[PDB]
Amino acid sequence: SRPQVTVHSLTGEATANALPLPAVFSAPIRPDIVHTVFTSVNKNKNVKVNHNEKRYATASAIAATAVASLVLARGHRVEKIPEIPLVVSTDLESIQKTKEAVAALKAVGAHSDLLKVLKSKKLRAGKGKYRNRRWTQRRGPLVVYAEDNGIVKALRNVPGVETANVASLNLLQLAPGAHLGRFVIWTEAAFTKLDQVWGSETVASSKVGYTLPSHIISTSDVTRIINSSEIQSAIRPAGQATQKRTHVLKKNPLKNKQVLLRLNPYAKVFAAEKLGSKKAEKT
Amino acid sequence: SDEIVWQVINQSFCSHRIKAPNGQNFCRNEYNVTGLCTRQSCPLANSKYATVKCDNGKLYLYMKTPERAHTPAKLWERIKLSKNYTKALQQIDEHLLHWSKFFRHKCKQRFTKLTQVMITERRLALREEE
Amino acid sequence: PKWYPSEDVAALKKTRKAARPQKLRASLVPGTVLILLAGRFRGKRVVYLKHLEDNTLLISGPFKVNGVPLRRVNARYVIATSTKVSVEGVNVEKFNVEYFAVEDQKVVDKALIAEIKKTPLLKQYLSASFSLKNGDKPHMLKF
Amino acid sequence: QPKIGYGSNKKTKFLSPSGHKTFLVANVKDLETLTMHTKTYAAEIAHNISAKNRVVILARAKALGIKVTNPKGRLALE
Amino acid sequence: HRTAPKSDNVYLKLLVKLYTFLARRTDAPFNKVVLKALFLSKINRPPVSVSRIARALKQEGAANKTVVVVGTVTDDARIFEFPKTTVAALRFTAGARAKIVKAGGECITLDQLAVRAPKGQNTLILRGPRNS
RNA sequence: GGCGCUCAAGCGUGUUACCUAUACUCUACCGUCAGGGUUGAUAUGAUGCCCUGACGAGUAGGCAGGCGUGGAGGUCAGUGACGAAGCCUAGACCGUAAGGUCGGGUCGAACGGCCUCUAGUGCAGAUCUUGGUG
RNA sequence: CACGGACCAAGGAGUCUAACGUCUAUGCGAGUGUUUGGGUGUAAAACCCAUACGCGUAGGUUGGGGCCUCGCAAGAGGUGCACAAUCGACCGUGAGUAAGAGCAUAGCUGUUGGGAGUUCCUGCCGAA
Ligand SMILES: [Mg+2]
Ligand SMILES: [Mg+2]
Ligand SMILES: [Mg+2]
Ligand SMILES: [Mg+2]
Ligand SMILES: [Mg+2]
Ligand SMILES: [Mg+2]
Ligand SMILES: [Mg+2]
Ligand SMILES: [Mg+2]
Ligand SMILES: [Mg+2]
Ligand SMILES: [Mg+2]
Ligand SMILES: [Mg+2]
Ligand SMILES: [Mg+2]
Ligand SMILES: [Mg+2]
Ligand SMILES: [Mg+2]
Ligand SMILES: [Zn+2]
Repeated sequence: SRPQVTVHSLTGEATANALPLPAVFSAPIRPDIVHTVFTSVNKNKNVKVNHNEKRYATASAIAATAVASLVLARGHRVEKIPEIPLVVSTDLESIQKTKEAVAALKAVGAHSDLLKVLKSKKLRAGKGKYRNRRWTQRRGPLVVYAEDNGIVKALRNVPGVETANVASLNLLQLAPGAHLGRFVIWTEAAFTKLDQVWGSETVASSKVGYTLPSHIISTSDVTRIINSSEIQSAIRPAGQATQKRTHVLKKNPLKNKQVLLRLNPYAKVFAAEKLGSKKAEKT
Repeated sequence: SDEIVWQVINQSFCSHRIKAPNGQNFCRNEYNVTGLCTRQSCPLANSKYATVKCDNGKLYLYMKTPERAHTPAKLWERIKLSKNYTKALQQIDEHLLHWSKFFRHKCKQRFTKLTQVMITERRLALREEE
Repeated sequence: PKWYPSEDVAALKKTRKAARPQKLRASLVPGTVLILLAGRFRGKRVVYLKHLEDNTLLISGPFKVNGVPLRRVNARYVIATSTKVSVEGVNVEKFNVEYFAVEDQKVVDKALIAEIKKTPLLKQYLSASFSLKNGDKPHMLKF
Repeated sequence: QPKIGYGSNKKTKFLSPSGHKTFLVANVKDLETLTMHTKTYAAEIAHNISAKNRVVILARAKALGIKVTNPKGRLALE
Repeated sequence: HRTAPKSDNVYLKLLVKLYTFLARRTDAPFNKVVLKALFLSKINRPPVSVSRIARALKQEGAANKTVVVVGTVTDDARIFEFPKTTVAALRFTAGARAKIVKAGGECITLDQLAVRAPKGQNTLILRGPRNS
């Protein structure tokens, strides 16, 4: 929930210019909807899916791209990056050579993820190996560009890296295997254009009759809400949290005098009086 | 967002998770103090966190705070525990002052075990030197 | 505190089991002849002197009569016969449990022999061993 | 005849007679996940590991002090 | 009926966790009632329109009460004048949200209502007509 | 039932004693169900941990959870001539079990674990037919 | 024990698809569905526009979960969701109105159908 992100130059030095976050990143992150839509769409390569649900899943994936913990969870080596969501200067769109783009990626700190994808290449295990699906390798960083100026050609050859236009983002590209939080690199122009493409609090989304989804729960963290300050005033005193065992074993009163007295105090006096063996008058 | 992150990591793919035969789960995360995937355990799940981890002969302490959740490159602050075991525990308690007991207890236990491992690998690799 | 506790130490719950002095069987009384069913002197008749705090009965042969010295014997491994001797002659205070961890036996034996002499044939009884002959059924046998 | 009543106690379930739950291990990194749980768990080297890797795993396991269920397997027979 | 929502929505589960904790730790039955409502299926969560909110507030003494709808609220163009209130509900249609904001009212999630009224003080629960 | 029995080891009629079951009682354990405790956070996934109780035959019918077999996406910077996959293994460990892991044998070049969606668990018997053998 | 037995190897008793409906989850919401076409496209895809039509819209009192006051509590009340009860008005004697919920997708699944033997292991609920 930062206000803004700092652009980073291709060489690596942090850029003074800063860009406010778009409203997409503050959107619901729903694994279930993304999973269902991902299954339905992956069956096609057919299942009909509601357009609004599809956009919802896309927004959820985009929001997941900012949560570095989820990106680590999927497997990307985002341990060493300047920050998240990772933004790079717009000049990136105008690179013409693969080697220059790779060097810029090394400066960006995505070297580890690319090395992982390179090492992960292995021969296809199944018989699909001879049905045009022979080599399998892990997924690399995604580079988003507002407009192509030759960056697309440079980064085509390098393994693991896929580029997508801002106006055309894909759930399959954003959330491989129905898993949220793919590592993404946004060009500076792309980061700005995301607002126009998806919309902000006071800006139309540019999609006809579309608004970003609302949150059922205003706060993600339930621990903050449950603790709060006023609830604990409203809450009754707590228990032990590990119940004390009462009556693990049954002690028969007839055989154990202590519990017999506990159940009945008058038994003590009656024992002394021996009323049970009392003598009725002979009369 | 820590609760959301944890719930996704729990009911979806925690890539570092390994499902043992018993059914207990182990996060492979090197920074993880307790190698068991739980609410308190995944460094991914929790913003506030700490660990003892060995680098070379040293047994460093790594700190994680929600403030540096962004910029993951500089997230983990590195602190040198003194070779004296008592001083090391004192430093751990000091740095983990006013810090939830789970991480503190686990951190102390991990430091003890790593110290023992360093001692015993010195044992296995005793050489004629000195 | 030189080692932090690896794993944890589960403290045992407090136990409400207080040891109390033993309640001996009714037959066992000081000055009661006994039959030992195990050990070095199994099947040998002995005299009973006193009950110790650690629940080990103290017995004398006498070593003069049958060669069995002063010794501790467990109560359950012993049969008690109905014949008695008066133990008042022998004082039997000094020797105790910790003492066990010749002259004393002589002092005890003189007093015990003094009472043994009165009853006929008792010395012969204590001298000889006991065993089960064929056709002997213990359950009818009055000891 | 098998049935649920034969089920073993939870506290004793999935326990070898040595008292250690068996955990599969492929490489050194997976071994290191069992660093402190030496009392609760014992490592078991996978069937597909090569002989060169098994000696390294055994050395690291000895250093960590983690019991290996199947040492001297493919380095000795039976 | 149910012991937990059949839905696999993360946020609904979070709200259910919060409200079951409050119901366990609060004497007020309001938390229990809303907890049981959260489990209900779509058919058992009929939409409560802004129209019904207007009627519920017209009842005497309920003008300043916080209306609660465990579910969704839908707009109703039939009305021109709508009073100001701080409705709380799971979801709000764009029309209903605009109507509430326009009339000086405001819409809150159920967690924000829990922070406001842990015991449900001055609350008014409403349920839509489940004719079919 | 068999061997055997005939003042019965054959009957009916009464008496006790004695043997013992998926029956009943108590305890421990395993499962299903129900009622609960537990966050200014738990010394382990609030789908966690813990407490308490009830039940476990069940025909007709119906529901759930696991094991195994392939397909695809993602993932383990997985595994591999210091021997991958496949098959066998009256060997060891685990699980109530379907089975799983390891060891060994065999094998001799690549394949497996894990999250998701998608296909998909072993036998019986008949008409006979064909080859081959009388 | 009572009842039957040439011999070895195999092979070994029919197919895709439709209509209506209950329940559950998700998206939107007096709306809802696009794809009937086009643009765009590291190119069946993915992203986006219209273009239409489909199915929707066009009060009295009592009880009442809940919330407010008083009360330590039982209660005293006050107020009243859904819905019911009867009491009626109006529209046109009910499906009534006097403050609507549906559409779409997916899962499971009942019935009708178009040619149209046993059943991996465990558990659960249970007529007659
Ligand atoms: Mg506690
Ligand atoms: Mg009990
Ligand atoms: Mg093998
Ligand atoms: Mg419907
Ligand atoms: Mg009124
Ligand atoms: Mg018995
Ligand atoms: Mg505990
Ligand atoms: Mg029952
Ligand atoms: Mg039953
Ligand atoms: Mg695969
Ligand atoms: Mg096998
Ligand atoms: Mg067994
Ligand atoms: Mg009314
Ligand atoms: Mg009324
Ligand atoms: Zn984890």
